[PDB]
Amino acid sequence: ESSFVEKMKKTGRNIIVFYGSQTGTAEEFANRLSKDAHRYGMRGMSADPEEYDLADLSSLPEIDNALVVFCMATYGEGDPTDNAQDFYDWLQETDVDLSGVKFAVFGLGNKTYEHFNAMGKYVDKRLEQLGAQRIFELGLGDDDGNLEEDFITWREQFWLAVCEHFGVEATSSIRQYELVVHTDIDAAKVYMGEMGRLKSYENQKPPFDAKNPFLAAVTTNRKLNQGTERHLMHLELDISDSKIRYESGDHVAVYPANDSALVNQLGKILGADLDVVMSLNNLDEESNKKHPFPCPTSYRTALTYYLDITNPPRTNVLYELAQYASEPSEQELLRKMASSSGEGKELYLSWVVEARRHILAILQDCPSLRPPIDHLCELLPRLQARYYSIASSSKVHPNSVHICAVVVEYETKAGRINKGVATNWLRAKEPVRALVPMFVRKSQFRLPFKATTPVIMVGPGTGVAPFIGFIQERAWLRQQGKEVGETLLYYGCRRSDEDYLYREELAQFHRDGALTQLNVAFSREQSHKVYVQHLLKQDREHLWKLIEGGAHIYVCGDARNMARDVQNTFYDIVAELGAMEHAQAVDYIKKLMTKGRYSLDVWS
Ligand SMILES: Cc1cc2nc3c(=O)[nH]c(=O)nc-3n(C[C@H](O)[C@H](O)[C@H](O)COP(=O)(O)OP(=O)(O)OC[C@H]3O[C@@H](n4cnc5c(N)ncnc54)[C@H](O)[C@@H]3O)c2cc1C
Ligand SMILES: Cc1cc2nc3c(=O)[nH]c(=O)nc-3n(C[C@H](O)[C@H](O)[C@H](O)COP(=O)(O)O)c2cc1C
Ligand SMILES: [Ca+2]
Repeated sequence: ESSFVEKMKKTGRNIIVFYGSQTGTAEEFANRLSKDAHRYGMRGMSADPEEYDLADLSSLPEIDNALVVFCMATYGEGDPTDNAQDFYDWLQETDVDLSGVKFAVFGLGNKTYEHFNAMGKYVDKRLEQLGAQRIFELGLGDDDGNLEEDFITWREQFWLAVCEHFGVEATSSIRQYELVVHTDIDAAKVYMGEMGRLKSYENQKPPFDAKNPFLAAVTTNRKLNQGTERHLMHLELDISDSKIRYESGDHVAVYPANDSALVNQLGKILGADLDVVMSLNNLDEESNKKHPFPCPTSYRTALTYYLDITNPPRTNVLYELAQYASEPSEQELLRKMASSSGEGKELYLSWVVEARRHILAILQDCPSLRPPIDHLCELLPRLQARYYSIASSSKVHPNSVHICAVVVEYETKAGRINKGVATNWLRAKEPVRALVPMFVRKSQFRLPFKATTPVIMVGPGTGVAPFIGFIQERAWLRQQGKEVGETLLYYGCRRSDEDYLYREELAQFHRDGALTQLNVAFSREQSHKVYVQHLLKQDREHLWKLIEGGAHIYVCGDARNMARDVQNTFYDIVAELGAMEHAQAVDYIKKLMTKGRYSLDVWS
């Protein structure tokens, strides 16, 4: 059915929760809200807007007590997720009267970005402009703090508002899927970790994307730093014959595999035979989501390629697990963590989040907790792809995508050693054949259209990644006999003799004349910190001349602190030498952003 309204009528639902999601968080929130409906005598369904036509919103009044909720994540430059693009485009062009429509919006965002929760804000603003009635205030989830707590707090107030407005009242853990063990299946009919189509990893056919990743051979995987302290690496993935295209500035996404050792420990503590092949089937026969991940598959495969077993669990997982803890003290600890406040919340933020306890850690520190592996597989979120800023230029390496990454490994307050999923998996890839499932995601981060336009690149640490590609390209341009403007790199590391990435490559680019200036800040070679913004300030005169002349600024790397400090430094450069007020310099820099002359590729 094309009309979600007709689907709702046919399936007896009065609440529909649409999700704008890229890495599954919004989808999970939408599913959790949909399931909540039953507690109020209502019935809901979650839905991917891309599968429908939101113009059908005007028909919602045909369903009694109809309510629509939107859980929307914001991405690149305050834009909608890919699956919410058509909806976004519709909202911009429509002027339909939505009188009679009742809605609520929960936005997923992160305050370290320039356009915080821009999508949620827009949807909430537009629906009101069109005439719809807001049932509860816009939720502003912030992943820079604790998105989960923002969500359960909003969710609680939301349902209270629903009860008050619709005159309904609140009324044991309900499985969404049922287990079927495939004891006699053909080995060839079993998923072994591929995404989407069965055997798609073995039988590789284009086009390659998120649902059909291209298995690229690792031609190179080399250590970039010295100490055994940290591990920074440079990988080169062969994309020959994939027809995949990219440009410096784009991101490469990879689908990792969890640590075999961690999976084995989970299997043992759960007393489950991980080699058992099974299928989890949706009890709702009318849902397009037939299984929680590719099935049939073994528990080992699911825990290795399909499920997230490392991220500290969200509160609904802990609440559902509580029923399987036989020790009273333990069961109470788990149940309490779903509280939106009080000791339950403090314990969740401290025992789970701050201590970075993953599922095995939780099962180990609550030994009486012994959940059935199949239910656990239904509760855990899907293992997501990780993004890396491509460190190569397609003008120089059209058949290879390079990655510059730092391995994640640290000790927790709970006395454990946590290892980042994608980085440790990538580190273990032996150069030619080791294959990496990947795809390219286009970005707006790009070199200037005119080669003569100067570029100011700021990227300390792994933030230097896209700029290695930028420099390669600018060098290539000069070799093509083209006039290229100044190319400046502001880089930084802790110590020149420990973590100075691409030291020799950058030095050669500078000797060649391709890299006009190589400005490096060594943060730990003095008592006080020396950062890239310190170097930018010292170079204020030249930078202002370039900015005034039309130069493009690029900032890549840490979003929580570096990006903000650097932006503040540029505000000062403009205010001081542009002879304008600080507030005018702020407007100036933000305007450069709208013109594509101040670009960001930051992350946490
Ligand atoms: C658009 C974009 C581009 C990116 N480009 C790059 C790039 O070019 N290079 C690169 O290296 N990375 C890049 N990243 C980060 C990259 O996608 C991964 O998040 C990173 O490699 C870690 O993944 P992982 O699977 O190894 O770690 P995960 O298993 O996902 O674990 C990461 C989490 O571990 C925790 N953590 C890490 N250190 C500590 C500590 N000391 N204490 C407590 N908790 C800690 C944090 O909660 C962190 O979020 C990018 C991210 C985005 C969104
Ligand atoms: C490439 C990228 C860009 C993002 N851009 C923004 C942004 O502009 N504004 C914002 O508030 N949050 C931004 N975020 C944060 C997400 O909106 C937040 O992590 C959300 O929880 C993701 O939901 P999802 O898992 O459903 O896709 C960005 C995240 C990524 C990975
Ligand atoms: Ca200099």
